[PDB]
Amino acid sequence: PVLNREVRRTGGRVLITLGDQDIDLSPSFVIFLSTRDPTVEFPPDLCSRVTFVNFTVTRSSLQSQCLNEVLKAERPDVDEKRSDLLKLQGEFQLRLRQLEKSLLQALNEVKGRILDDDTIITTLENLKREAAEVTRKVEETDIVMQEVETVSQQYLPLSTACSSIYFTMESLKQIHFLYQYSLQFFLDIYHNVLYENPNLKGVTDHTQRLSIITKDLFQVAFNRVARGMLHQDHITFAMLLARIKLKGTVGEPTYDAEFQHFLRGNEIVLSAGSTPRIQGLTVEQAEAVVRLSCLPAFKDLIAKVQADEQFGIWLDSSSPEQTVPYLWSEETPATPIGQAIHRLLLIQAFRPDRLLAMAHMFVSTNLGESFMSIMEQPLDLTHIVGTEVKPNTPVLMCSVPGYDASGHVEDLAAEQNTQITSIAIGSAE
Amino acid sequence: SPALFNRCVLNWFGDWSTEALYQVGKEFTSKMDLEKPNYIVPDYMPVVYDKLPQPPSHREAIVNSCVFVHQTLHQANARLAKRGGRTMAITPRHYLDFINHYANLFHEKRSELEEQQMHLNVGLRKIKETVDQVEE
Amino acid sequence: AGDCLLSAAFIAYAGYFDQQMRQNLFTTWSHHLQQANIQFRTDIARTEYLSNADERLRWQASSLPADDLCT
Amino acid sequence: PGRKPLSHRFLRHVPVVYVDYPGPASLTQIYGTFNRAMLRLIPSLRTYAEPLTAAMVEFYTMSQERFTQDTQPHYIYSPREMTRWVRGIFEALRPLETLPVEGLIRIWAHEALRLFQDRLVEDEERRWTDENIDTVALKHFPNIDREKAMSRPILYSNWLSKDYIPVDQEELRDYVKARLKVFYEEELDVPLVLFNEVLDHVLRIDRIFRQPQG
Repeated sequence: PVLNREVRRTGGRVLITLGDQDIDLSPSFVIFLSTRDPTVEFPPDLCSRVTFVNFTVTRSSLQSQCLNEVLKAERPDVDEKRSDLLKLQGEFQLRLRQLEKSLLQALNEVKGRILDDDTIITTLENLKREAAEVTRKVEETDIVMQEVETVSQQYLPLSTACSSIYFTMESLKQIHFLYQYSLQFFLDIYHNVLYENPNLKGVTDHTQRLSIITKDLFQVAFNRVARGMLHQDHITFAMLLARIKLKGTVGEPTYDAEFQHFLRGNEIVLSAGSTPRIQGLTVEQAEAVVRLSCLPAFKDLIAKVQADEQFGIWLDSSSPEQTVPYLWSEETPATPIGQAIHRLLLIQAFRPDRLLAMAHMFVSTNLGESFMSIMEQPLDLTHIVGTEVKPNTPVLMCSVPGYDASGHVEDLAAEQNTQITSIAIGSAE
Repeated sequence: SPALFNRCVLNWFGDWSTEALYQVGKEFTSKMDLEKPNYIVPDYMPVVYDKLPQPPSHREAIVNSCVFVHQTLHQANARLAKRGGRTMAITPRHYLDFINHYANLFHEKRSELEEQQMHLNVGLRKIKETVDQVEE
Repeated sequence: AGDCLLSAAFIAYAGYFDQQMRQNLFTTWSHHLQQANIQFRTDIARTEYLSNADERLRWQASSLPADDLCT
Repeated sequence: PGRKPLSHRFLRHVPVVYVDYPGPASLTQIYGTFNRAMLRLIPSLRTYAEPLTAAMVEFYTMSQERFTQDTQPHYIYSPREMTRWVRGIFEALRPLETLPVEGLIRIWAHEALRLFQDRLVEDEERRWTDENIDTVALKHFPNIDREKAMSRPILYSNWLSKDYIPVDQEELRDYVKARLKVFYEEELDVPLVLFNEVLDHVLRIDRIFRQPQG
């Protein structure tokens, strides 16, 4: 009855029925229904009686948030112009109207005295200037809009990369139960790369600042995520960031078919007609060759391996991924990333044991060399407890069962000459 | 349950049709001042098959746009259900809410504009009086 | 008239949808209004039409995120 | 739904008989008895008792072959529908006197519409129902004209007159619009508009509110 807003108005008083009870419907009464679960299927009876106000953060919402943040930070002039454009609809008109009202109330107070002229005149002229400014703003609207459009198009790939990075990081919980990451974590990462960037101390060119911001965002996100992430999964996150950067980069093919074959397409029905090929190839190697040759770039794989004489030597090399023979057939030369993808497919086919190693190579060909080099170094987490960690945020030190992590924090506390109240939580006291 | 369906005369109270939405919008926006004699009749934009005039006026165009908005919400829900899901049913209650919001917003903004214009006219008259005073 | 129509349709129908879906619905409505030759203010941003600066400042002081979706 | 199978230890004692729907012959007999009893109110239609019943059962049979529960969960037909048909015809004929065959066929079609046509969803089902209704009406009443049948609305009301009489749509719509205006003026607090579907549903609800066990 409350949602339906039924009113049994009788006797000059407003009424409403709640069960058997009758209750006066006091004015200025509003009820705000709320929920915490994004995925709830409400019945149509309830759906018809409420206005759904959804605050759930999505890809577009985070993309817009990142775009606004980077526009405010990198280009304060463009952000100021956007704010001026938004104000020009009603706020500037309201300000002009209030200025005119002040003029009217001053003029009727002074009765338009010729001695008071000057006090009027300045106000009048200032008002003109204000309107002139507004007039200029309404005479340059389209130019400012197209400039803002150009800047937004320039900064859009960074926002898309930010949204994709956050959602990969959030989904990381599927791999392991300990990879739970919140939105505030990614917002802190974004603010740290945007403002506290040691690589941006003197860079001035907007495109250079944008490129530095993108590279440092990828690097910082990977470092902060992988610092609390198992060593066997660092390569997975690096490959995911490489895929995100590849989708974001321009002048490169999407490599959808090759990536799909690498991830899922390797398991397809192609067992029929699995010839032994050469003595080096085994049955599983022959099957992998058959599957890989389904791709257009590898349709001549059979002849390519059979003709080569050092291919058998390459199969028995210690590190095949270092020297992968040029086997794929392409009409036009490809970028180094396409070369890395094709050699990665070859390594998945021939000598899968080196795949992980070659995966690292692929990252160095996509996200740059030494992308994982920070991981190999010992944890210099004194910087991570000085900054990058707010006092409200605890520092969880999760160790593999059978290892102790209290040593690192105790030595850093001794180094930082700050006391620690170490407590064992086994007992009830 | 089939037992409930028996012993009861069944009546399919189907969803509001396009003509029903058009009539609801027209009789709920009659008070609103939407008469524009300088309306330029466009091409296409068909939503209600029985458009009251063959060449629509401004009010009929507005009501047709409103029923088009409701139909687009229905189609958006259908598309969202097609690609994934997680949708909320759109009902004639939503249409009445939209029409009431339209009426209230139009009246409020038109009243504010009229008040500002009347203030501008009052200011013009007062400043003309000040002009006469200055000439004196 | 067209601007109020768009704003009311947004605040009544365009709920529960993400930002992209809201933008798509608003674009469809504006395209229809253009097709119907209905004069609505071009590229109108709905944030300040339905809420002036002082309400926005009060909301920001009321612990509200500055996201356009939140506004 | 809501039914649990009986235990075998209990079923061993209780013989069960499957009482299926009465057949066309049984339905003809029972509702011909009912129609002969009802038409004794108006003697001039007594000789029409036997064919009318047949038409009814025919429609029912057809209305059972089409509109299966697979299409919609509420597409269930039983002799209870036929009983409601007979009761509605009897309620319409109760106060009225000196009715030609025309009125009998008109109320037959009206009750058929209100029982079998308004439960359907798509327009195809409704058009099929209307065509088959007038087809069977002409099949079992050949000498009669289509006067009962080209009338597309076929509406009944007793607000305009003292009893159930066929009324034209325009003046009933005007009366219902005035009553709706008064209703939302005093009882309701939100304006109510009257389109064609509202008028049809109001007529159906009124008809239900008049019949016994409605």
